[PDB]
Amino acid sequence: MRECISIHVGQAGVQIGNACWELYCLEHGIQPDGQMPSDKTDDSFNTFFSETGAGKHVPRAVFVDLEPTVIDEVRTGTYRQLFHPEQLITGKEDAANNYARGHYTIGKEIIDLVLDRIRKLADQCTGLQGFLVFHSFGGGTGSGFTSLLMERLSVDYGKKSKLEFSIYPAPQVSTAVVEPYNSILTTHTTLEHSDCAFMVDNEAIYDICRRNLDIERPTYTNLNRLISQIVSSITASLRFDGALNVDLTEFQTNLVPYPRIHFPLATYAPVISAEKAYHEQLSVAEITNACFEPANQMVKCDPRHGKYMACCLLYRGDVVPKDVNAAIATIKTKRSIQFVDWCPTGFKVGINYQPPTVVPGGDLAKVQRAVCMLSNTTAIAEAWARLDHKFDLMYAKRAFVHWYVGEGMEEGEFSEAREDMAALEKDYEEVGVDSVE
Amino acid sequence: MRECISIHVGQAGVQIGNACWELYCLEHGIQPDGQMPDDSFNTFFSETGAGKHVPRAVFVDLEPTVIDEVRTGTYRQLFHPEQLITGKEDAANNYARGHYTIGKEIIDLVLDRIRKLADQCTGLQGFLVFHSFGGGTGSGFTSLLMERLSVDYGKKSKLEFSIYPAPQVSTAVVEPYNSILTTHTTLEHSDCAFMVDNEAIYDICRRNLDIERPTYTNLNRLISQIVSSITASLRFDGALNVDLTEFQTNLVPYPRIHFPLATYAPVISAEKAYHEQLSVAEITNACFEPANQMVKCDPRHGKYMACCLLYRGDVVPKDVNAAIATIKTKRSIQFVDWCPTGFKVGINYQPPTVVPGGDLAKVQRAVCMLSNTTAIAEAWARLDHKFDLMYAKRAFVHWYVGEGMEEGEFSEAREDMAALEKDYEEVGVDSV
Amino acid sequence: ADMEVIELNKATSGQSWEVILKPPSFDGVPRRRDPSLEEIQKKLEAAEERRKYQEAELLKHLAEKREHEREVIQKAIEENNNFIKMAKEKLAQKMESNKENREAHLAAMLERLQEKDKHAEEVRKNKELKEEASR
Amino acid sequence: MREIVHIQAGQCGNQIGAKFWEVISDEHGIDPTGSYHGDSDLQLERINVYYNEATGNKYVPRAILVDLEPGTMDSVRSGPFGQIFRPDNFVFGQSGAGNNWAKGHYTEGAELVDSVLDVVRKESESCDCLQGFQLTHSLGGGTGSGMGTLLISKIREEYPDRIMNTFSVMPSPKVSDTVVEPYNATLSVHQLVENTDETYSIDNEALYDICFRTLKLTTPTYGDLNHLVSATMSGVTTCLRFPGQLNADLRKLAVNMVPFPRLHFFMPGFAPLTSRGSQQYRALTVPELTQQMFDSKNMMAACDPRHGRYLTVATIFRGRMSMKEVDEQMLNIQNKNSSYFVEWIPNNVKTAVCDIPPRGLKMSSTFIGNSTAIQELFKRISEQFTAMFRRKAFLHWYTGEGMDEMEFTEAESNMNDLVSEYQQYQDATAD
Amino acid sequence: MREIVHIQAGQCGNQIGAKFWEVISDEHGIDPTGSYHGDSDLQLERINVYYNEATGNKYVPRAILVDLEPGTMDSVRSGPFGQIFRPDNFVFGQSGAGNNWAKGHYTEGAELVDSVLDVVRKESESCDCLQGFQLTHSLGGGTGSGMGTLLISKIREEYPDRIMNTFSVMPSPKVSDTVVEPYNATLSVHQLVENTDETYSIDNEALYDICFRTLKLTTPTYGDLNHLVSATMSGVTTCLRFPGQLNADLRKLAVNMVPFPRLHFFMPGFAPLTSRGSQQYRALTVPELTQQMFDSKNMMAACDPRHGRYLTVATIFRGRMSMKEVDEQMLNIQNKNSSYFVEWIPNNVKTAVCDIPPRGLKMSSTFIGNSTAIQELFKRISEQFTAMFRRKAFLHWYTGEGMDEMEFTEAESNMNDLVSEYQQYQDATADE
Ligand SMILES: Nc1nc2c(ncn2[C@@H]2O[C@H](COP(=O)(O)CP(=O)(O)OP(=O)(O)O)[C@@H](O)[C@H]2O)c(=O)[nH]1
Ligand SMILES: Nc1nc2c(ncn2[C@@H]2O[C@H](COP(=O)(O)CP(=O)(O)OP(=O)(O)O)[C@@H](O)[C@H]2O)c(=O)[nH]1
Ligand SMILES: Nc1nc2c(ncn2[C@@H]2O[C@H](COP(=O)(O)OP(=O)(O)OP(=O)(O)O)[C@@H](O)[C@H]2O)c(=O)[nH]1
Ligand SMILES: Nc1nc2c(ncn2[C@@H]2O[C@H](COP(=O)(O)OP(=O)(O)OP(=O)(O)O)[C@@H](O)[C@H]2O)c(=O)[nH]1
Ligand SMILES: [Mg+2]
Ligand SMILES: [Mg+2]
Ligand SMILES: [Mg+2]
Ligand SMILES: [Mg+2]
Repeated sequence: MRECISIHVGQAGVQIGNACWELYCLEHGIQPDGQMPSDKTDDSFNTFFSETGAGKHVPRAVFVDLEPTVIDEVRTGTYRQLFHPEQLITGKEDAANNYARGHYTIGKEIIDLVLDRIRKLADQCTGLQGFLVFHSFGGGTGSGFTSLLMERLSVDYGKKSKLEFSIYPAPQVSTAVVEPYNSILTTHTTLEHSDCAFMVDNEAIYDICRRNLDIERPTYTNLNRLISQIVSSITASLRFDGALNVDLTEFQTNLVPYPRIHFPLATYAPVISAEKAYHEQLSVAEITNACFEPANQMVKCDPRHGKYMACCLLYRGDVVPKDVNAAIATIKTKRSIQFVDWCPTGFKVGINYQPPTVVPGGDLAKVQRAVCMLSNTTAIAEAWARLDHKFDLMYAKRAFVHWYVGEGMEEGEFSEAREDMAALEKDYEEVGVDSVE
Repeated sequence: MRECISIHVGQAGVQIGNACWELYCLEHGIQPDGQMPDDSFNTFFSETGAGKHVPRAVFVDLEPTVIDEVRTGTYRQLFHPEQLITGKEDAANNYARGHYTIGKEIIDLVLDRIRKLADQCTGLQGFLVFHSFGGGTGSGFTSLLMERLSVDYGKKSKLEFSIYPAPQVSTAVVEPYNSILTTHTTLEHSDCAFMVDNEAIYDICRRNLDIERPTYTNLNRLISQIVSSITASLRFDGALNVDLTEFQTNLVPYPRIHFPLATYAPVISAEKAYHEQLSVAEITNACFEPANQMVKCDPRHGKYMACCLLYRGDVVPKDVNAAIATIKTKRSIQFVDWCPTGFKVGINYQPPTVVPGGDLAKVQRAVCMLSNTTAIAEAWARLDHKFDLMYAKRAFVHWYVGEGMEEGEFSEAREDMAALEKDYEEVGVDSV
Repeated sequence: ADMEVIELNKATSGQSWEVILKPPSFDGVPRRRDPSLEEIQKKLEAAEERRKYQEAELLKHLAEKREHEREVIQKAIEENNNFIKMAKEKLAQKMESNKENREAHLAAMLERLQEKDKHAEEVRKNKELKEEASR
Repeated sequence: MREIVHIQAGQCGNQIGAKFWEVISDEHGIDPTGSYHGDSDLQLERINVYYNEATGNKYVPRAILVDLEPGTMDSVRSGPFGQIFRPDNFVFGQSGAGNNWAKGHYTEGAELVDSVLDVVRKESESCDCLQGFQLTHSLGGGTGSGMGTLLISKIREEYPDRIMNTFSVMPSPKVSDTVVEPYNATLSVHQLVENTDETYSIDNEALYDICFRTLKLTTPTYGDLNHLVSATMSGVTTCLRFPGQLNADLRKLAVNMVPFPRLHFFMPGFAPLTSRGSQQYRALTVPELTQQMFDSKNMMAACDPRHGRYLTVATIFRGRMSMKEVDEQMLNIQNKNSSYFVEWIPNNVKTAVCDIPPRGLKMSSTFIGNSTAIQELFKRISEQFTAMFRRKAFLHWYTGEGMDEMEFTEAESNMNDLVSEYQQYQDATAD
Repeated sequence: MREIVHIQAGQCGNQIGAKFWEVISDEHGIDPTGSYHGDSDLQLERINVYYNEATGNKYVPRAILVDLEPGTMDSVRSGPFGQIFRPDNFVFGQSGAGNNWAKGHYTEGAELVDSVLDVVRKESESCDCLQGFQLTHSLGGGTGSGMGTLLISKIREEYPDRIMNTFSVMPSPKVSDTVVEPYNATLSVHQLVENTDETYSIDNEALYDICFRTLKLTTPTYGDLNHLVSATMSGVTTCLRFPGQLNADLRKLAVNMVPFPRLHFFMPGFAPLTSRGSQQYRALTVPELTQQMFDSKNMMAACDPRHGRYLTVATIFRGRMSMKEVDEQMLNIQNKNSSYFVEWIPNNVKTAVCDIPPRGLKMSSTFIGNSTAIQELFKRISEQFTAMFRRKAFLHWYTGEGMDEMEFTEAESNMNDLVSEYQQYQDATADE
């Protein structure tokens, strides 16, 4: 029994949390009251759910927001019975889309309170693997509070795995002009504290909904139900008796070659609208080829313009090894898939028999097989580059900086944060070159 | 609160007072005994435990004749004896007597009664002083009173209704002396002063009311209608009201330049019947024609510095803004270069009331424009010349010196008039 | 044209293995603590001190504005007071200068009529030398 | 400003004084017993100016009767309104000055003066608001001239704040053969210039000429001249005796008429000129009144106003007439004759209209003018004085009483200076 | 961030304030008795922002009604929604400022002030999570301008951590109540620059021109202009008083709109422009709605946005419409007019869609822009101030109250500096 503690910070984190936990429940047969009909019986589900004396199953999770609106919905909603009041934490006033206000001013008021419940939950654990942190790069809570939390977690839980699910900002759904500031300031503060982090580009999700799910104007409900699918695909092997990424340590070992380059790219397939004419289910070959198509990526970038340093294929459902090896063979003939000098050109492949699950009445159609490729490519540097430029445009004129300095931040911190981004960008370049000897 | 205290000095002031207070009573439904079967009329009338209403006013004269008529007249019951103050001997049309010789005898007595009226005030706005420039009481006593009021009540608003002298009705050759000495002594003590030229009123009565030989009764009934238009904004609660402070702020650009021109419209003889009803536009335009002015001067040749328009009766804001727009498009009507907009408006619900058996006809709406124009300098210039003609030969000066005045005081007074004249010039020069 | 499969793990809910298309091209090889809680507190409390400082500075300026507000209200009191003081002394000096002049005007006018009396009686003395020192 | 203290000195003073008293008493509805019998509240409104009410439904003139000759006391008591005056007020000597100003002013008159001041004090202290004094006297005799000027001086001392008004009658060789009149007159004028505020110059030369020329009276008598005087006095005092705005008191009249202190000698005018006990009928029209009243033929002083310029003018119209017409006519006269009014005294012509006409006329007009033309009256007295003084004629009549030739030299000088001043303003330009 | 404390100062403040209160009450299903009678849970979801829930069913505006003149109190109570307001929240003095900023800021206003701060304190301490303050007032008068700015300063001291938001109405000679508006406005702007976080510049020059030119109203009235104001206020406050992602609180709105502290003056915009009588008219499409962002004809501030550049923009669409179309149109406008948006503030145009339309329209759009073009409004006030100050016209009313010429010199300098700053960023290039 190797437990995982999930932390959801700010509106984005809490709402994706709601999608994730709703999906986990469906995947494990747990009803919204926590009651699981175990009546006729793999136990691995316990890495994510504590059991009570009543026989009910409680998520090893904490929901934090500097504001009560979103969590107040959780406590009146369908799953209000699943979570204990103590694990749903709220302040009265948000960080006003300002990293400073989240990290320095408002954050300090609730930090000890949050670590206290994390401590509690960190006890009911007979072999803690680490933490799964869900947050937006853009908002003041998701940026400012998360970076503050990550820092104290490193102190209290010295060298214990900390993994992120970070929402990369898209202008289509963006609510604040200052998101590039908060993005860079949080990335800088968090960098040394996170072991591995899966970025979810809101424009990528938005476009997949529009294209594959035929959604004219995608909503956070549509985005999150999609995100959840990938998150479930990633966490499956921890929550079921898997063989690949069976522990968090494995993620890091399997995908992170260097401490700073810890941002793997996620690609999921197939994404099909539920409200469409019946179709002859997709083959292992069809779904595999889809992993090398940028239209299915979780972050908008071009892996042609990059080199792989680690690749992982997570097959779900009706998948046979012979069909997977056949699919990989075909790809190599037709496509380059450049790796770095140091790594072998290949893939770590895991099959999880548990079929893919869908929220009934959802946008996604139920499939007999699916796949999520996790790949550490130098091409992800393109996502930092876009954000870094937007930062540069505003910082040159010090636009909005007074909001940050006003909350006790120093102008030098922006320089420090950006210099570290400049170094991260250079590290992706340096890593893609020839080795010597 | 926000009460005004009216002071009526000399024969001219007391008689206009009689017209004013008679009209106020009619406009408020107060009977001559002080009884009445808004609420804003309380700024002008104190209430007793008996339920009677008493004018917040003092009547001063150095001779008993005129005030003795008030105390035997129709309204003898309206005023308390204590507010009707009289001496035994007048200032003999000599400023020096009204200011020094005779005035000194009754000054403390008057200020005492003023101090008592001020005591019944929960938020005094200021004083309204009515007097002639010409008489020895109107000139000399008023200037002495103004000076004393500045000491006792510092910077508190003091406003005048001054009767500018006309030879047609003038009773003293020395009126230009009295006019200059009083203007000089008063200047620094008054905040705003509305002049009423007697020749202008005389001519309006002759022309508009068909009166062959106008009497003080005819003149005062007309003056009373203007004075009421000016006080309506204080005695009533209309669509738009102007307080004493608001007047000074919108009409006075500089401390010395405090002499607005009054123009009232319409003035119709109580005969005819077809003569009405005039529109807001018609009555507004009339304020810019010299035949309706209260002081004889030509604004065509001068420049406006501020304009205040006091509407009464059946008047709607939309109609007023339409009328001002048309004036703002008239090239013939020039404003100074230091005045982006020189207008101020007031609107009251109450149509102007008329004294039964009066000369004026009933109208559904009327207006009184208070305008600060450089053209008023023409009125000082006429008086200054008359002064010069007499002073050059020191004619009549011995009457003043005899009462303890100094000859050098006449030069001071005239030098200050020369400066006032130059200030009207400087102000119209528009200018770098 | 050639591939290598390395079986990794077999379990209840699935199996894992590694696929090698080509080995690495290159074969010959290509931590900083911590942070302290005391260091976190130091940085957190430095910001709190910069924030509290700029709020105080702001409050000091609003305090300066009030001190000025009292001053203009004080000026207006001193102006109304000096006005009263000018008016009082002026009107008194004028009343004294006049009483002065006016009294002197009579002093001479009676003094001229007193000369008349002095001369009338004086004329009666000239008659005395004639009247009865006569006939 | 209510009460006026009226004084009559000498034969002339008493003669004109009695006449004024009977004229105004009739106008005010008072019969010789002092009892009011009129029929207008206007008659009594300002009765207090000249009459004391005194315990009893009757009215008593505030008049003091004076003379160094006893005869006149009886002459007045025998007159129609003789029994109206206070018996106590009759102050009469035994002597008579014998046309010696020195006797009246220094000798016999100084003896009676205190006894007179006795009566004025009693009258004055009785007043609620004393206006001042009104003296009637001649300048040609000894009592009216000499004692009258002594009285003014002594009343001036006791009451320095009051108005001193005189009706001074000027001597003429046409009416009196008395040779010394130019001396007496000259010595009096000197006193009037210094001690009075307003003097009406009633000239016997003017009255004789009116009676002889206009009225066609071959031999005019004091009765004939006094008829013109009474008319004039009634007119000039109308504003004082009846309610009205213009020149209603002695001071307000002085302020409007006197621009320079010494130039206080008024030229009175009247229209229509009539003889005693004469009923026209046919009352003048308004333009008739306005024109006639401005002629030299209508002046009570012997000067042509067209020979000089008006400093100030007061015009009183009596009877029922349109004030419009009055105002129109009054403007017409001063716009057409602009060369006779000083340009440097704007609006120097003031006009009043009393509804109550004098007895005998249905319409009349009185004119009070401060004209520079008055220098002709003073020049006439001066030439007459010099003719005599040059030869020191009669000087012992005065030196005998204790006077000096200097008192004379000084009186003449002041009169020459007075003329010289009127000339100064006659020539004076506005610019 | 829940409750907002709303304040109304002076005649204008109270006039626009009452109108906002009746508009939003209808939108929220509240009748004048404070009783909810609507039929959507969306109406009450964020009711707490502007209303306090009273005993039983009833809802009470968190509004404080202020004036130095007592008359406006009755004017409000007589209004349709007069009986909805807390009687205690009426803080009214006895004598108006008489169009003098010095009187309202230093003399007569400094009184009323504390007694007003006690009402705000009572409201504030009652709040669970106070967002901040919303003041409505004019800059032309003496109460709204002078006293309103004193209130902002006294509130700022007590609550330095709260958002200060104002609806400041700008004077125009085209529709004016006082000759001294340039002095009163200049002195106020100086105070707004230093003491507010977000100010809506509602310009009477702009509203007059909309009514006269577009609406074809020959003689516009304060009713006609307030019809445009109420529309605008309803639009700019949609995000605050209904659930949504964008600019849902005063601080998050300030963070998205204010890049430099002093540059916090918003140019409000609105489509379609309608007259109180324009009771027709069925129309407006999404591209039609969107085109009006650059149409200077649609600006509540008298400046051409094409004369400057947008630092930041907020756009609110109301009524049932395809968000795809809205997003498409919104992109089309920015991509085609790239020269009016600063290149150095990426994605500076944020858009929101509220399903609930305002009363009268089936579809509407509100625009909140931080444009550098706002310098034209300040230049206009400045030139008008210079015309007067150059000649020291009316200055004595100000200095009389204890002010110095220096304070005038300093107020103008700050306004010239403010313009000079907008110019600095207008020219600013996104190049290294
Ligand atoms: N119009 C009139 N003039 C008169 C009258 N009686 C005299 N006179 C004139 O007055 C001057 C003479 O004076 P009087 O009789 O008054 C002298 P009076 O009696 O005052 O003093 P005595 O010297 O003691 O006689 C002279 O010019 C006469 O001609 C009169 O009744 N009417
Ligand atoms: N859009 C509107 N502007 C207005 C309105 N009333 C006035 N104003 C404008 O406001 C300024 C005049 O101000 P007020 O009535 O608000 C003066 P206030 O009552 O605050 O203070 P006082 O000086 O004590 O009178 C000016 O620009 C007027 O033209 C209104 O109802 N609507
Ligand atoms: N995919 C997705 N993105 C979200 C969601 N909610 C917010 N975002 C995005 O996250 C950013 C805003 O951060 P938020 O989490 O909403 O703000 P916050 O953490 O609450 O911080 P505050 O400013 O204190 O409110 C933007 O990029 C939003 O589009 C969500 O439910 N799903
Ligand atoms: N309009 C008007 N003017 C008057 C009235 N009475 C007098 N006048 C004028 O005012 C001046 C007269 O001075 P009065 O007011 O009568 O003199 P006084 O104030 O009583 O001063 P005294 O000399 O001491 O009597 C002249 O210009 C007259 O024409 C009146 O009732 N109405
Ligand atoms: Mg939030
Ligand atoms: Mg008088
Ligand atoms: Mg004799
Ligand atoms: Mg007001």
